[PDB]
Amino acid sequence: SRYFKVTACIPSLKRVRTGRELQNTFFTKLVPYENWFTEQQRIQKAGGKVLSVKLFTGVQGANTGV
Amino acid sequence: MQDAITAVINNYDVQGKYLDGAALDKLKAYFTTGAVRVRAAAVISSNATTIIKEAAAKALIYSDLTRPGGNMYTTRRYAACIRDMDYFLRYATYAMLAGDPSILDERVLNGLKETYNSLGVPIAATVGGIQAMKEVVGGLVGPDAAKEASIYFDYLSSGLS
Amino acid sequence: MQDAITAVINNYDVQGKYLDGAALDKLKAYFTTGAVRVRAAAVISSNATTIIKEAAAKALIYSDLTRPGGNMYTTRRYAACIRDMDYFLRYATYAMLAGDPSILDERVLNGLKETYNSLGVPIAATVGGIQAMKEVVGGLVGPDAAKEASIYFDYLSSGLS
Amino acid sequence: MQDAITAVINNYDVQGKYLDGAALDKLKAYFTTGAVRVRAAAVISSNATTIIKEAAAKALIYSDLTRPGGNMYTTRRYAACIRDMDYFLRYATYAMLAGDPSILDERVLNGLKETYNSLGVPIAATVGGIQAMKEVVGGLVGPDAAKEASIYFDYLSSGLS
Amino acid sequence: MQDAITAVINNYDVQGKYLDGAALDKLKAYFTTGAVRVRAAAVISSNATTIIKEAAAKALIYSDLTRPGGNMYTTRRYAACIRDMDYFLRYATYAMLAGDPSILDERVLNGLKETYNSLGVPIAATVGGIQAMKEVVGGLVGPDAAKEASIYFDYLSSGLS
Amino acid sequence: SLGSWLDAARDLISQNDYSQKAIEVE
Amino acid sequence: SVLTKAIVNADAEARYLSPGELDRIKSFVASGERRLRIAQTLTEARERIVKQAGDQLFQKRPDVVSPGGNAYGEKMTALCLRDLDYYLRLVTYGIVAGDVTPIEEIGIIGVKEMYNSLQTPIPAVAEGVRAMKNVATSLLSGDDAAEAGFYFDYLVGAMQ
Amino acid sequence: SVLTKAIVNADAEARYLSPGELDRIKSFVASGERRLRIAQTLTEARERIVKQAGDQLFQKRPDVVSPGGNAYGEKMTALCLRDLDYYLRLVTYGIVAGDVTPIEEIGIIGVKEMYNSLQTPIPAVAEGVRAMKNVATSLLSGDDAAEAGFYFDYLVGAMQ
Amino acid sequence: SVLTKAIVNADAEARYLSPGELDRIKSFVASGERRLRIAQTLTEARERIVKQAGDQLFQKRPDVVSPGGNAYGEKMTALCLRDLDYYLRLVTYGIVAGDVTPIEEIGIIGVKEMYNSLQTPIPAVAEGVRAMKNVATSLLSGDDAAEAGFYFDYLVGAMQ
Amino acid sequence: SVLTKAIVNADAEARYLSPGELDRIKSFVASGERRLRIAQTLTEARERIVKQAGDQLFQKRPDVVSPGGNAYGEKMTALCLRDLDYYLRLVTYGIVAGDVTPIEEIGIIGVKEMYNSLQTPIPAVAEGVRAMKNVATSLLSGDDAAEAGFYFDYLVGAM
Amino acid sequence: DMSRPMFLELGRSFKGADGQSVEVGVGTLRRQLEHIYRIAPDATRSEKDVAINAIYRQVLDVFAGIPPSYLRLSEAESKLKNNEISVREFVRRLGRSENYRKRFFEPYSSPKVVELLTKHFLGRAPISQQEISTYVQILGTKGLAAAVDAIVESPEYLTIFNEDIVPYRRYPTLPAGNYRASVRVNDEELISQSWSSLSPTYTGYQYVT
Ligand SMILES: *[C@H](C)[C@H]1/C(=C/c2[nH]c(/C=C3N=C(/C=C4\NC(=O)C(CC)=C4C)C(C)=C\3CCC(=O)O)c(CCC(=O)O)c2C)NC(=O)[C@@H]1C
Ligand SMILES: *[C@H](C)[C@H]1/C(=C/c2[nH]c(/C=C3N=C(/C=C4\NC(=O)C(CC)=C4C)C(C)=C\3CCC(=O)O)c(CCC(=O)O)c2C)NC(=O)[C@@H]1C
Ligand SMILES: *[C@H](C)[C@H]1/C(=C/c2[nH]c(/C=C3N=C(/C=C4\NC(=O)C(CC)=C4C)C(C)=C\3CCC(=O)O)c(CCC(=O)O)c2C)NC(=O)[C@@H]1C
Ligand SMILES: *[C@H](C)[C@H]1/C(=C/c2[nH]c(/C=C3N=C(/C=C4\NC(=O)C(CC)=C4C)C(C)=C\3CCC(=O)O)c(CCC(=O)O)c2C)NC(=O)[C@@H]1C
Ligand SMILES: *[C@H](C)[C@H]1/C(=C/c2[nH]c(/C=C3N=C(/C=C4\NC(=O)C(CC)=C4C)C(C)=C\3CCC(=O)O)c(CCC(=O)O)c2C)NC(=O)[C@@H]1C
Ligand SMILES: *[C@H](C)[C@H]1/C(=C/c2[nH]c(/C=C3N=C(/C=C4\NC(=O)C(CC)=C4C)C(C)=C\3CCC(=O)O)c(CCC(=O)O)c2C)NC(=O)[C@@H]1C
Ligand SMILES: *[C@H](C)[C@H]1/C(=C/c2[nH]c(/C=C3N=C(/C=C4\NC(=O)C(CC)=C4C)C(C)=C\3CCC(=O)O)c(CCC(=O)O)c2C)NC(=O)[C@@H]1C
Ligand SMILES: *[C@H](C)[C@H]1/C(=C/c2[nH]c(/C=C3N=C(/C=C4\NC(=O)C(CC)=C4C)C(C)=C\3CCC(=O)O)c(CCC(=O)O)c2C)NC(=O)[C@@H]1C
Ligand SMILES: *[C@H](C)[C@H]1/C(=C/c2[nH]c(/C=C3N=C(/C=C4\NC(=O)C(CC)=C4C)C(C)=C\3CCC(=O)O)c(CCC(=O)O)c2C)NC(=O)[C@@H]1C
Repeated sequence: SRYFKVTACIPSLKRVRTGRELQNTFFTKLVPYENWFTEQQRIQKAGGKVLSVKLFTGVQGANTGV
Repeated sequence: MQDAITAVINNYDVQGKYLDGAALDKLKAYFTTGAVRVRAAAVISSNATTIIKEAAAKALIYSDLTRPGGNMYTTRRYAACIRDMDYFLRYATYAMLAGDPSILDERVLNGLKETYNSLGVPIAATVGGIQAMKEVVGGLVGPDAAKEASIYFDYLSSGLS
Repeated sequence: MQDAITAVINNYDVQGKYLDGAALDKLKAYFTTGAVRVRAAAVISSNATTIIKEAAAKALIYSDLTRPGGNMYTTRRYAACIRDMDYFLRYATYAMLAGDPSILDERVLNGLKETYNSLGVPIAATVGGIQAMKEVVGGLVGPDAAKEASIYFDYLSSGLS
Repeated sequence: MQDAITAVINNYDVQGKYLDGAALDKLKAYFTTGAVRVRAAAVISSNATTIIKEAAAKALIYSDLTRPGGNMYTTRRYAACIRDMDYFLRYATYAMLAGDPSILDERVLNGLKETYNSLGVPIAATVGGIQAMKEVVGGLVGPDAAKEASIYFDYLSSGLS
Repeated sequence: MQDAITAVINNYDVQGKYLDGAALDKLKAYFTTGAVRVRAAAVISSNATTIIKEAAAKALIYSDLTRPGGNMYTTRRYAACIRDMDYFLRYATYAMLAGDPSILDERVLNGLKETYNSLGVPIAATVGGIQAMKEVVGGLVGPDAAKEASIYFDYLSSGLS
Repeated sequence: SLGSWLDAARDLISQNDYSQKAIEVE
Repeated sequence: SVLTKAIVNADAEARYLSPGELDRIKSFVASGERRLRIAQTLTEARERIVKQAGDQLFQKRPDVVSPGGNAYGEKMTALCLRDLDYYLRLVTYGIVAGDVTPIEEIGIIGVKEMYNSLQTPIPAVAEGVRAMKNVATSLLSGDDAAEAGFYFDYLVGAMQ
Repeated sequence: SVLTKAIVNADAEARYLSPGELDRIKSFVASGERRLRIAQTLTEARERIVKQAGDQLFQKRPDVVSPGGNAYGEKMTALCLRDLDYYLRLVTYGIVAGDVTPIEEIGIIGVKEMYNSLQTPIPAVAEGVRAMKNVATSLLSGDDAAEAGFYFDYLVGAMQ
Repeated sequence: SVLTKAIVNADAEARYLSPGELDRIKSFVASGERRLRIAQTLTEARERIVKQAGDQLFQKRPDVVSPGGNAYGEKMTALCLRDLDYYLRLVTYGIVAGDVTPIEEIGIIGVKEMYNSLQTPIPAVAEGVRAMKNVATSLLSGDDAAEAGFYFDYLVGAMQ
Repeated sequence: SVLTKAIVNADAEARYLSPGELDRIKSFVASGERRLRIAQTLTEARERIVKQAGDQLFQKRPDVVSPGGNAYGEKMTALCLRDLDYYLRLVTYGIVAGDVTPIEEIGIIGVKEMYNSLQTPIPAVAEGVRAMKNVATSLLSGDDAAEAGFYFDYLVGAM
Repeated sequence: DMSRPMFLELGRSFKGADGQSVEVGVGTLRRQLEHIYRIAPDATRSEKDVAINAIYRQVLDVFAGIPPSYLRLSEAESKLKNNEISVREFVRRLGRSENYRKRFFEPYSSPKVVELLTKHFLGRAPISQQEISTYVQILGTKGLAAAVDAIVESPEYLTIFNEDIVPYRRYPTLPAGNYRASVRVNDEELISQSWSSLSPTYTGYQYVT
């Protein structure tokens, strides 16, 4: 299955948290393709910015094996 | 995101200025157009499916895109493309109500380009599809609203290109 | 993380060497310092809120940052800034007990610059606030403790800048 | 939850009946009351913290409950009690706007007795605290509002007991 | 959970009493026992695997339970049984250090009987296995320690039955 | 190189033969 | 209703109702008397609206009233009209509530799945609702008609 | 703003704006002209409102303007007035927006934590805002004053 | 207690108690006799400690014992002293336990919320505890005082 | 170490060190000089501890050092001794740290996997550590011996 | 009591014994049995492995708290130790795993399957029958995996744990009835069914002779 590598930065604008939230704030991660559309939306609603997207695994424009 | 009203407020808040006559005039300009926008939004929402069908017919399908080797070949990819069309329409409607394009930047344009580049989605065709939606919408909404609606579609298209 | 005792052990383990007198002397040095460090840590914890208030008064507040259009403007941003100050103080205290700067690199320093740049938080001002805290801390802890305390504050500041 | 308007609609929908004049009269009744209720709700929200303080002073504090061994002894338990008070006040306000007691049954009243019994919270004292809040609220809201406010408070109290 | 020291404190806190000599005597009693308990706990931890093996040999294995149809038949069930034995041993050790059986009631004994009944795990045999562990432990720890150790094992067995 | 082990190990093998003891249950 | 929706959002936030949300309730209670009148008008004209809308729909789409089509035959045609009546009743409920929440549970959730089992074509159903709107709008006053339009449009949007 | 809030709820449900939500937008744009007038009145009288409210607060609570108190001394008293001015500006923004969203982001989130560092007493601050409401109400027309009151009340509730 | 804390850490790791953790338990049991003596001293001098600390606190902050202040009036002043007595009792429990767990569950969790309802100023409360420490230190031996200091400091840290 | 463990718990709870946590640091640093002495003794007598324990092990398990056995041959025998030396060094690290973190990362996590591949019998490596304990304990004072014993026992437990 | 200083008299307790203690309502234990775990890239393997073990023990209900090797998933663990995936993405992989499906989906009925989902990820009992119905409709129309994806994607999930925190047992209390329910699901509903169908145990042979 295809996988995306994604970097994003997310701010907490509704509340101020005491515990260390750095891992949540800047998070490079690998996302299954079928999950990414939801995960992009989520970052956008939070008012995070998506710094980078690359397709780690899978071939562009492949009809099968996807 | 920000709308017309909050755009003014934020601009004054950073200066720490109380709202003045100039500010008040801008706000008044929005308030007077508001009722028209609401009517336009209702029209688009009710005709949303039709708008996307018409726009695809005019700009995407019956083409090499839908034929083997094309990006919108396979049911899977056709479905993905008309899914994206639906969001563009919905977000443009939100922008038109808001009277601000910020939401388009925050929740549509951001990371769309990068995703599209990795996929290889053809930008010109997409922009063509956005432009096609614009043309369709203009008819339905009428004189009151057509100009206002159009600018947000144009904003989306220019962002991709 | 790593502490002074473990740092010696790790260095000998990569060599494969059994612990030797020279190594033992470094360990012994830490053990004498340790009692002082514990006393210093208790002082800092009890006076933590005061330390932050004094340091903010010295550098951050009554400034352009607090005034509209500044990063520390708005209650949400003010609160976030004093939260970060508290983090720096707490981690410096942890490092001082540990006798090693590693924990600062592992938790505080890692990713901070990039996050700050996206947020728009001004690094120079933050550094200034850390330096202010150090001076205040120095007074509370007393001179012997202060030297040890200072290096960790300096380590944070250099990392951020 | 269900409100007065929806309650009428639901009753007609199970019958399958179109809305009739008799139904319309019930709806009309709510609409006259509505303006008063909105004003009352705003009063309660602004004075909420004070209402709880006064009610605690009247019933809960300066008592055996606060004294050691009492269920409101310890800061943890004191804080939990005033948290529950706040919930009751908030939900009663919601019910008063809605004009229906159903929401209290669905959200507050369901499982409360059993939970309290396992905790060892004394129900009678809690009821007393609710009654105290009602009296304080009655004063703030004013007489016309008070009658409407009282029924929802009474509904909570009866449910708990 | 509660330990011996905290149990005294809790009893005095409900009274609201400051600690008195009689209370101090109970605390003093624990402090003398403490050194023995620590030594016992280390013995048990080092010999834990052996203790379980010996106890299984004494009660569980070479039996109808291990033979087909028996609960401890199949490798999956055998492994589950020795897993549970290890849990009981670890918690008994914790209880012995604490000097209170409360922890056993909270984590070990909660819902266990009912779960066992639904699973079809035989309670009597389990109890037998706990008693077997106790005997083995008694030998390892030595007599003074054994008396203390025994009560916690007995507490588990009584709970299960 | 484990040179110290190499000489000590052969020294141990020469001083005593393990090939007769047989395991003891003890 | 407007009320229900506002309370629910506040409860999720665990806050008292916002000044803006309170204002919306005030506006709604003022509007209510007018809304009741609009609903009554539609209720009185209901039998006429349904019949006229039916005719338009069948003219707009021959297929539904054809041997292949689902509506074909008397029983089926009656059912199609019954459905139109149901949707009109829902619209009236919506107008008085000021929100589609009541409408949505009864009519819009699971509608696709229900129609797909029946094999009724969804776009035709939407056309019937559009037809009903046109008839209803003519009976209503212009201001009233706009209000009523939104509720009709929501239905058409949901069945799409 | 009203607009922002409506859009955000729709986006979360991934739906077009409800008929009820659309109606609320319509009502707000009609109200807007009146709202602008209310805001202008307060802006003109701002210097007076702040000054008078400060007076009353200090009269109600001698302590804040006393050697123990935070407000004590000229500089401190000025800062306390500056704070009142900030909150008044926020309220005006709120009235034109029709929601506390603008107010809330700038002034109500993290406010407890900020004041706790400063050591300023929160209940006194709330009193200052109450004071400001009373002054503002007198200048405003009765209907206008009620609208303005809600926004003032929200602040007082948040700073508690 | 030390014991409780050690067991809890082991449970989380799902392990038997580590050699290091066992050593910590050993140290605590050795220290216990000294700890009991320290606690007894403070218990005997309790009435004096509370009274002297109260006086110092009232000198430090005139306001609390003033018409504006919460402590004002006989009953209120008594209650403020009662609170100081409660905190002293908790400290003694803490010293024997060797950890603040006893202190924390009875007195530091929800303390902010409780005091905020009462409207008592938290920083003044902290000052009273600091005062109590100074009195207690004088009665205690220097080594004993250091031990006692930590527990007093924790309270001050927890509520400030 | 003791330090690392205390700090890690505090950081997770996002708090300064408890009085209890501080006390444990104080106790540990007082014990430091004694701990260093225990480690030094064992370091000095390393060759003896390994060798005498090795001899006992070969007596206890003749088979391993037999033509059938895995350990058979001088090279193999050397490796078994080398392993014992490694484990002894680890123990000393543990003693000075006052906890197992160093020991655990270097020598126990993944240990099951490695020996199983080699086919060396672990139900016997533990015995070798027991053996080492007996020798090492005889070179220490009673109080020192007990302290050292805990760390040896931990190893035996971990395998 | 006169002659007694008032501050002493106000603290006195008349009830004495037969009064409630600190471990009475919620109690001291459930708090402090809750550890937030965050994996740090820098963290030592011994620190990382304690957090990984906690994941296994919350999501697969490994009471003993140390996963048996067959239960482990190694490739995911290596990506987690490399910091190529987040704790959230590791938890998603576990639920899509076959061990999840055999232990928790296949033996149970869909309504119980949902209860176990919320417990395993989310830490709580299901909030409402409406919550149960949505997840049951996911299970029936789409996978077990699609239901696993929904909870992790859910807003509740993202507020309490986000991407860094390993899930924990949390007994909410915010919605009504949830505190009771969440005590019953985390404290009394030990698992009571066997995952495997084969070799059913015979009732007798209770005593060992
Ligand atoms: C014939 C059984 C039914 C029918 C067909 C019909 N199709 C279209 C248009 C398109 N059909 C496709 C289908 C595919 N493209 C793919 O990639 C795949 C998967 C391999 C399929 C099956 C596409 C993409 C189109 C779009 C136009 C194009 O060819 O690019 C039409 C015309 C659509 C219109 O609206 O004019 C028709 C009529 N219609 C029926 O009624 C039959 C039952
Ligand atoms: C249609 C006009 C054109 C087209 C579309 C197309 N898109 C994808 C895949 C994705 N689209 C997105 C985009 C978004 N992410 C967001 O946050 C938003 C804003 C709401 C959008 C619109 C994403 C994330 C994906 C990838 C994941 C997913 O499929 O959901 C495809 C599929 C590409 C593939 O190879 O699988 C297609 C075809 N491409 C065309 O040909 C049209 C011109
Ligand atoms: C007056 C009603 C009370 C009072 C106020 C007071 N404030 C300060 C100092 C500051 N106040 C603020 C507040 C804000 N910054 C913001 O962004 C906002 C939201 C828009 C507010 C409300 C700030 C940042 C400061 C710090 C100084 C600075 O602004 O640079 C003081 C000064 C006291 C001190 O500095 O210690 C005072 C007195 N004090 C009272 O007691 C009154 C009840
Ligand atoms: C104060 C001296 C300066 C200041 C700070 C500031 N920070 C933020 C936002 C964040 N700060 C951090 C930093 C950390 N989080 C961590 O986990 C760690 C390591 C333990 C650090 C140091 C993070 C991650 C955020 C984002 C989310 C959060 O609240 O944690 C802000 C707010 C910016 C925004 O718009 O979100 C501010 C103001 N800024 C200044 O001007 C001071 C000089
Ligand atoms: C023979 C190849 C090796 C060997 C075997 C051996 N086994 C035991 C004891 C037991 N073995 C079992 C195993 C099973 N129970 C099951 O349910 C299954 C799967 C269906 C198996 C394989 C059991 C339960 C026992 C315990 C005793 C009992 O049966 O109740 C022993 C005896 C050890 C003892 O001390 O009891 C032995 C020797 N041992 C070897 O070394 C051979 C290589
Ligand atoms: C061993 C002496 C006896 C034995 C044990 C046995 N247990 C199971 C299954 C379970 N064991 C438990 C027990 C616990 N779970 C908990 O949460 C706690 C307390 C906190 C305990 C102690 C549980 C819940 C199970 C079920 C699921 C699981 O294995 O995790 C079995 C296997 C039953 C099966 O059919 O799989 C066995 C064999 N049984 C005997 O025959 C011995 C007498
Ligand atoms: C004295 C330093 C400060 C002060 C105190 C004060 N407290 C109250 C009232 C109460 N205090 C408590 C506190 C506790 N209950 C607990 O469980 C604990 C921990 C063991 C504490 C410390 C309680 C419960 C009350 C409520 C009344 C009652 O006891 O039933 C008052 C009077 C109440 C009022 O608000 O008038 C006061 C004055 N006030 C200050 O400002 C001093 C700095
Ligand atoms: C105050 C008037 C009385 C009082 C209250 C009290 N409650 C608890 C503990 C709990 N309270 C609740 C109750 C609710 N949860 C809900 O969802 C609702 C409906 C909206 C209510 C009212 C719950 C579930 C708990 C337990 C979990 C929690 O703490 O959040 C306590 C404390 C018990 C404890 O050990 O902390 C107390 C003291 N008791 C009194 O003394 C007053 C008469
Ligand atoms: C063995 C021939 C050589 C060797 C290997 C080695 N690898 C690591 C650490 C990692 N190995 C990988 C690689 C993979 N993870 C996967 O999932 C896959 C694909 C299926 C591979 C091949 C990863 C990701 C790691 C890093 C994190 C982890 O531990 O999982 C090490 C350990 C380094 C450390 O200290 O952690 C080693 C030793 N190195 C050699 O010496 C051999 C030449």
